[PDB]
Amino acid sequence: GDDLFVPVSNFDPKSIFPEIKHPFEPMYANTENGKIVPTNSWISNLFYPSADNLAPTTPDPYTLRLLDGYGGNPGLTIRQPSAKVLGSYPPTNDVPYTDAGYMINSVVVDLRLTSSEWSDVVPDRQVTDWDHLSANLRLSTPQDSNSYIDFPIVRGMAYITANYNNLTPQFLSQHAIISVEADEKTFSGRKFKITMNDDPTSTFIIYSLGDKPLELRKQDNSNLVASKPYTGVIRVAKLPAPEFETLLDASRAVWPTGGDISARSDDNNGASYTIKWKTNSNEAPLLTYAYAHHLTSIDDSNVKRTDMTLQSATKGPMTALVGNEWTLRETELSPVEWLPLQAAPNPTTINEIMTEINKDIASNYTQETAKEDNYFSGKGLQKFAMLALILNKSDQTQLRNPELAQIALDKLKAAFLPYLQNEQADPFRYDTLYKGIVAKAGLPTSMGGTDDLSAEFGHSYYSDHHYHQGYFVVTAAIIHHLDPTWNADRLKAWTEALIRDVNNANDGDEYFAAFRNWDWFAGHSWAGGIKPDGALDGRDQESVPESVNFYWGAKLWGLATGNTPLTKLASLQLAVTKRTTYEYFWMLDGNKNRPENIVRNKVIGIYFEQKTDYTTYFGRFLEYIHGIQQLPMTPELMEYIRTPEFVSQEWDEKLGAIAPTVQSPWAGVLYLNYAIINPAEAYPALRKVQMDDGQTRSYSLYLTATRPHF
Ligand SMILES: OC[C@H]1O[C@@H](O[C@@H]2[C@@H](O)[C@H](O[C@@H]3[C@@H](O)[C@H](O[C@@H]4[C@@H](O)[C@H](O[C@@H]5[C@@H](O)[C@H](O)O[C@H](CO)[C@H]5O)O[C@H](CO)[C@H]4O)O[C@H](CO)[C@H]3O)O[C@H](CO)[C@H]2O)[C@H](O)[C@@H](O)[C@@H]1O
Ligand SMILES: OC[C@H]1O[C@@H](O[C@@H]2[C@@H](O)[C@H](O[C@@H]3[C@@H](O)[C@H](O[C@@H]4[C@@H](O)[C@H](O)O[C@H](CO)[C@H]4O)O[C@H](CO)[C@H]3O)O[C@H](CO)[C@H]2O)[C@H](O)[C@@H](O)[C@@H]1O
Ligand SMILES: OC[C@H]1O[C@@H](O[C@@H]2[C@@H](O)[C@H](O[C@@H]3[C@@H](O)[C@H](O)O[C@H](CO)[C@H]3O)O[C@H](CO)[C@H]2O)[C@H](O)[C@@H](O)[C@@H]1O
Repeated sequence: GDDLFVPVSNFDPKSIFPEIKHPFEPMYANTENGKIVPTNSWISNLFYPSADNLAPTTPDPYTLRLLDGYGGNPGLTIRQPSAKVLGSYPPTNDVPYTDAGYMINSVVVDLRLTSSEWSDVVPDRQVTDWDHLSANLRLSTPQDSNSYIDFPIVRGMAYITANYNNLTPQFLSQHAIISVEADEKTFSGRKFKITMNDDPTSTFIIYSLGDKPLELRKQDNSNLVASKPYTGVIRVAKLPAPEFETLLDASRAVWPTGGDISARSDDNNGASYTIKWKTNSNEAPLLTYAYAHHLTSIDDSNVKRTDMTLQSATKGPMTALVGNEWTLRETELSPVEWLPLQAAPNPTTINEIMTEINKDIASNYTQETAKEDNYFSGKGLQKFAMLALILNKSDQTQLRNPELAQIALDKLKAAFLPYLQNEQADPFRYDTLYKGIVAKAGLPTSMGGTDDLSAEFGHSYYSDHHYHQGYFVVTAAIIHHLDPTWNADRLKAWTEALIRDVNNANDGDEYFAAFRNWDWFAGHSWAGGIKPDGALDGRDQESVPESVNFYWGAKLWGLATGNTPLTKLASLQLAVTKRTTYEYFWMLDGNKNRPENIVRNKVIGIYFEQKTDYTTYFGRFLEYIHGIQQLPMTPELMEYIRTPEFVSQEWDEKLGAIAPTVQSPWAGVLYLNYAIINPAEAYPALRKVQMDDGQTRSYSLYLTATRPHF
């Protein structure tokens, strides 16, 4: 087919944006290797110190922590959460139908690999290599660097692999080790089945795969200690049930070291992506835990499903797959482009629409798009961009008015130009340390910043780039599609740099980190960037529709430029996005990935690697929580991402009971969502309710009047 991991461009962003070097540097990165540190990846906590060494790294189904200081010697700590704690906030009328408010994973030390040589010392640490799907973490004795353990940490791994080099294995737990079967016969051999007194019972199997066998001694209720330094690989795996023991034994010799991802489009309107797992050897089968969405989209013709499951941190049960390669297919790409699928409104609404569209174009674009920050500014531009788009495709929308179409396009251009030109209130800088673009606002005073990292929503520390830049890309592509010659060079360069910051698919584009905001294993985007202090719960994502908005923009930029691989790339990602959204974030009845009483919530809230919280970053009101999952409403969100089956379920459980009471512009959001399933009733209400600062009344009514069952 057609290869999707290509560069978008190779243009030098130093030609558009002033240059900087990010002030906040990784701490533990191997300087000598010439790989870019990811700012929004599930590996990212590894590059940084954190409060009490508690920040987690979650390949899943294992949670890892490094050098946390509890039941003795410091090492690699394992938590494999069979169960989870639920919790609520004191009940409110602001949150009417809710008992379950959050799901967390207890920070407990199921087991920990370390050594005796580290009783009286803290190990040095370094991430020696990494890729999209793995990182290698070395722990060595201080000023004895030849005395180390290497931890190849890989997405989905079924065991933890420790390569001990001249260091004396020590295993410990918070729990009592209530028995030790060595070689299924002080304890000796190459296999060690240990059982904990925790609940559910944890069983691990330790395997030594070096030259010599291990000899271990119970030093305390939770310490097994080797008899002399070991050199060679140890592995430990959780035994999920008695019947998978042969399974873990057979695959003990083979461990993952990383992985290669490619992706192609398939002539019959589909695309796919392949993870080629990298391993130490092919001498036994590769066991790899998969997420739910993996199961529903993998090409079975090359894996074997097992029944061996373990819970992940926040995604539901994981199921182990046997096989070296995974090809994940998305066969139903979005057909959405610029307009809704039914492009022309119910005609008896056209007069109303035009009237409204004329009041809206009379708005002051500068004052509605030159806001305190980039985020709300971008909201403003995309909203008017929509108006310029429907007037200038009157061919399809049947909204003819040459003179207003021209105005709607000109006023947009004049609004958008200061951004094109990087003269907005919070301009960008090209960052040469992490290879992306950052807003100036949150940088130090000594670089023109406010010295406040939380400024512009964390964007200076790489939070929210898909959210913020999605707005500018949709606006850029809309402009470029309606006027391909207006500032064409500068427009391409700039727009493509923003795209590249978020979603560079190819690292021969060496100006930008690859897939800054996108995670090929989880099948979704991460919002949360660098957190100086530590990301105690890993990556977070709030808004799904601001992620969707970005890839929509990217697709639109593909259409606007005739860029096929880009257009398909963006489509594949919107498919995988759809699939993960329904698996983990917008819960249809029948969802196995969450407790019954979180599913009743209908939306996950703020999603993290180690928790879920039913709340927002900006107020605990029902309509905020659900509202953020409903803007920007665009043809992508409307036609393709938010299904009628989901809108209906969400309406009936929570929202139809509070929406007629809401007086803030949150009404406007809500009833535009409601139009998805009942535009007859939504329309009258959108005639009168308030608009979110990124919604217009004309577009709200036009969209509503295009629902084909109006
Ligand atoms: O209408 C009532 C109030 O509405 C506000 O406008 C809304 C606006 O808040 C909302 O923002 C969304 C962001 O949450 C999201 O950005 C995330 C960050 O918020 C979050 O940073 C948190 C920080 O908020 C918290 O207080 O401290 C944390 C400590 O680390 C910090 O992490 O981090 C996330 C990355 O990890 C980041 O994604 O994303 C978007 C903007 O960046 C928004 O979608 O958006 C709503 C929809 O437009 C707004 O309505 C008003 O400003 C208030 O004045 C009103 O009272
Ligand atoms: O309205 C008055 C003032 O309220 C502020 O808005 C709050 C908002 O700050 C709050 O956000 C919370 C976060 O505080 C919290 O972040 C956690 C970190 O602080 C902690 O150290 O790390 C963990 C992860 O390890 C983070 O959870 O996280 C929760 C989600 O778990 C966020 O909701 O939420 C409030 C209710 O929605 C909201 O009212 C605002 O920022 C002030 O300026 C404002 O004046
Ligand atoms: O939005 C509701 C409410 O949220 C509050 O945020 C808290 C966080 O403080 C908390 O973060 C945890 C730490 O307190 C703890 O020590 O470490 C763990 C990791 O092991 C952290 O997750 O998370 C809870 C539950 O999700 C949140 O309620 C805000 O302070 C408050 O303003 C807001 O109203």
